[PDB]
Amino acid sequence: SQPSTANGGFPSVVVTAVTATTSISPDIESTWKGLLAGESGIHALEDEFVTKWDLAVKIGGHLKDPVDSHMGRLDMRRMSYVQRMGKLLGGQLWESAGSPEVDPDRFAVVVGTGLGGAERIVESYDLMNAGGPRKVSPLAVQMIMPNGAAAVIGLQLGARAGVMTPVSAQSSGSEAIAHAWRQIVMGDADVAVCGGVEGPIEALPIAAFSMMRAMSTRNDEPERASRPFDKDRDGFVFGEAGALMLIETEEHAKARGAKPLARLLGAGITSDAFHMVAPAADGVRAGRAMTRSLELAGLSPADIDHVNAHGTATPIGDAAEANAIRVAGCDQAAVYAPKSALGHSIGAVGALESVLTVLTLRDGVIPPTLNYETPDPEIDLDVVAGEPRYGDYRYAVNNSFGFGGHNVALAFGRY
Amino acid sequence: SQPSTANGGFPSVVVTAVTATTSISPDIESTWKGLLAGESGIHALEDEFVTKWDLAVKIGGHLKDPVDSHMGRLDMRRMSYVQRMGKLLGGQLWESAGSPEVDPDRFAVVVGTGLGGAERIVESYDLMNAGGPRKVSPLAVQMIMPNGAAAVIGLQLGARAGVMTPVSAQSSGSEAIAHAWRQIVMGDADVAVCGGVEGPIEALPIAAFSMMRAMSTRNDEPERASRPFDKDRDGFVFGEAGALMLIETEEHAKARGAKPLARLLGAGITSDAFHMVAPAADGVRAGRAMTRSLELAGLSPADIDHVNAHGTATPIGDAAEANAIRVAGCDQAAVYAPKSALGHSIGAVGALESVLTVLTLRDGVIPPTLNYETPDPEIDLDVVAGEPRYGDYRYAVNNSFGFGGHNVALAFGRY
Ligand SMILES: CCCCCCCCCCCCCCCC(=O)O[C@H](COC(=O)CCCCCCCC[C@H](C)CCCCCCCC)COP(=O)(O)O
Ligand SMILES: CCCCCCCCCCCCCCCC(=O)O[C@H](COC(=O)CCCCCCCC[C@H](C)CCCCCCCC)COP(=O)(O)O
Ligand SMILES: C=C/C(C)=C/[C@@]1(C)SC(=O)C(CCCCN=[N+]=[N-])=C1O
Ligand SMILES: C=C/C(C)=C/[C@@]1(C)SC(=O)C(CCCCN=[N+]=[N-])=C1O
Ligand SMILES: [K+]
Ligand SMILES: [K+]
Repeated sequence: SQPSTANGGFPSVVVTAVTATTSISPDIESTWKGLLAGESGIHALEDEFVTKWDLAVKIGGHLKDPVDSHMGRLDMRRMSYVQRMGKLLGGQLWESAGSPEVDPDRFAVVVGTGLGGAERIVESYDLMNAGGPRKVSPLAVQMIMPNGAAAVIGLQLGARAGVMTPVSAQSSGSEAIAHAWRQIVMGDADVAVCGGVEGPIEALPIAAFSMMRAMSTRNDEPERASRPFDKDRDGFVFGEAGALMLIETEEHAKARGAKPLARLLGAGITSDAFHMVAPAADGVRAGRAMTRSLELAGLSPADIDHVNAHGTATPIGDAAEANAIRVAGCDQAAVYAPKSALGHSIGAVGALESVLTVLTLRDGVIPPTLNYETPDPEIDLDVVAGEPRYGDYRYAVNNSFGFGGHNVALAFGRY
Repeated sequence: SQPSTANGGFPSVVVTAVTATTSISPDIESTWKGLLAGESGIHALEDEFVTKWDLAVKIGGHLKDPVDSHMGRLDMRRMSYVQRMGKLLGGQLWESAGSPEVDPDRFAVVVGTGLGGAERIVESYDLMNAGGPRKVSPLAVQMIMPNGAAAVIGLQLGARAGVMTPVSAQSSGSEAIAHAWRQIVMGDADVAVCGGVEGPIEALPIAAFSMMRAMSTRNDEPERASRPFDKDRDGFVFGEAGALMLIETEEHAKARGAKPLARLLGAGITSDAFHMVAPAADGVRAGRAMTRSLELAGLSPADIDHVNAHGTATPIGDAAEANAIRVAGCDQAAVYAPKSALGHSIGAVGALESVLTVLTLRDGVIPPTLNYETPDPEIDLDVVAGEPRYGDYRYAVNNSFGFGGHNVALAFGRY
């Protein structure tokens, strides 16, 4: 029989610190308390750009505390936005972990993002068109490259056991934590900072996603717009975020006196080979990512108390995910869809939701899924709604999926 | 004692097909013959953009056979360039493999790239500036996303065991092969298509890299410009490429009667935590990636016959790599630097050089490193030059490094 976390074939990996910035709060513990209290981060957008272009979408969640309020003159000129978010969160995470001195040669970083420093592409383009090739910054390459945010964090914190950036669109932040877990269990690292970062809401990203016709335009009631698993859902809402966690072997954590928040037990990654921007309706490969995380953890489907759904509030996305949860045998788990309150942050969002899954285990509580008002018969799931649901949750799976047909499931356990 | 390939703790993984397009030829077997004969793909750039912008760099290698001569007009509008390259190479590779019918649920794709569909970002930007948000293509997101090429190949070939895109700048194409090897040995796939693709030489990328002051400007003698490990080297030269290989367990290859070209034995990934765009002068972490690939292969450095150097021909880059090769105990091996003839293709280049490494082992021959005329005493390496060198090569390491401080080494063996 093959190695699992349960049979001791893989070393035990624990989560020992988490950090996130969201549309509710810069403080992840305050985001968590706000979720439990039924708070939404989704508001009318007041940006000039909305009026300038008369955008059909006029709602979204900007960060409560803008990243650039924390950035000095040189950081504004030498990093792209996702790099600035990565530096800010990396520093916060390391402080939260008690600023440990670790062996850099056993310390990895794995941070996903959906796109990278794209604003610096269009700035460089305009600069060159206006003034020629000598107007392009010598730092343009290193700001633009999508591994840029990960590399910033690796340099900031001193990681020498690998710095990796997987990109898989809306699953990138979960996929990064999966690859960090693989790097540890394969013996290449003992500690890893991992998660996802993403840019802010801006006109051109809203335009591009709007022409796919999958965004909510419930502009008169922003907080009611994101309705994952609800019968009247009508597309997703942007909500800014970035999120990192620190994971390490249990023996490394114990040696330094760190108190684990949860266990990261297993990771499954599959793909649909179905359609570029629609999930397979049958949920089969997505369900197999969940199953694979269980096999690696040493769990059975009946052990899973909780699923943190990718739950984007698109009609076809939530339906496919409900089928995937059935395929995995996890459809008696209690389900939360955090995008109901925090919206969608693309490359960051699977990291953010993995951090929420950790807090559910730590605190034995699931926040209500907002806007869940009319159960949908196609979606036969136990969606937590109305008020928090408390329980002694032992094991949970966090789901994330991405354009391209990427499926990533992470299996966490209570510590 | 940890698993290794030699001790059977990992399954045997073989390379069973390769495909590449380069500045010398669209046909990898012709490229290889051309390399052996001392041919270079690097010429004067005749593009009008060179004179338009008066670019300081007026040399490079465009593909001998442009991707778009093979593309229908629908793909020209609805795929990014790296997606079109991935479709072209993925189809060619599958035909070369005998178009096998594999279990899709055991078939993964891992393809790296330095940036993704970035020309569609500037196009969407211009369209919106000119005509408003409803002029953005409904296909823009799926063309732009940097996972787009890997996803096109996953859908084209039917890969359901995961589609991954590692981004690590100039090491992405080797990093992809490392991750595909890890995925098979961890039991998540039995067969994988892997490698790297990258865009073409164009004015803005030239401007951006040239402003970093590390490119060769030997414009009057284009084929003499790229001189890795030469005492008179004066920086790197772009040479377009894309490359993919098919790897699978030896059992899977034997069952379908595929003849292997080589063995993929081990992979090591580390990071410098030194500087964003200069390698660590000591070569210590880069050397450790080499050592890690040997630990996983079950080899010692005294086993290594051949190193395929990253060898970009920058003064500091080649010096650091020579130190790395010493740190790893690999400095008695025969060294080849293919960028001397094919130039640098960023995200594709490590995949291309992995394919060349396979060919060396298959054919018992190393091509000459072009332009290698004056040995540099700080480089005390056995650089192959003048003539191809025939030998009974059994084990080789392919090196690739990337902005960010990424180090990737792959250990290959003769079949
Ligand atoms: C939760 C939101 C998620 C959206 C994610 C989209 C990806 C974001 C990409 C990076 C955005 C960074 C923006 C930071 C700087 C900033 O904001 O600068 C504004 C001025 O606008 C700009 O420069 C806009 C620049 C546009 C850059 C190109 C965007 C291309 C978007 C694509 C066409 C569509 C999205 C593709 C996603 C692919 C991957 C995921 C499937 C304030 O200027 P000022 O006050 O400082 O003067
Ligand atoms: C081996 C070279 C490697 C360099 C690659 C660098 C990155 C590649 C990025 C993608 C490039 C794809 C270009 C394909 C389309 C094409 O060819 O269109 C031309 C017309 O020009 C354009 O639209 C070019 C517009 C440029 C797009 C933005 C590029 C941004 C470059 C960054 C500012 C600098 C490089 C960043 C690298 C980061 C990652 C690696 C560290 C023919 O047009 P036509 O004859 O069909 O009319
Ligand atoms: C293969 C396509 C997939 C998995 C599509 C999904 C379900 S994954 C996902 O995040 C969405 C929501 C729409 C796009 C959200 N993007 N943003 N932000 C989907 O429709
Ligand atoms: C951390 C920085 C590193 C590894 C830089 C290296 C050695 S990696 C690499 O390919 C180069 C050459 C310069 C850039 C070439 N890029 N392109 N094309 C370097 O200088
Ligand atoms: K989730
Ligand atoms: K190489």
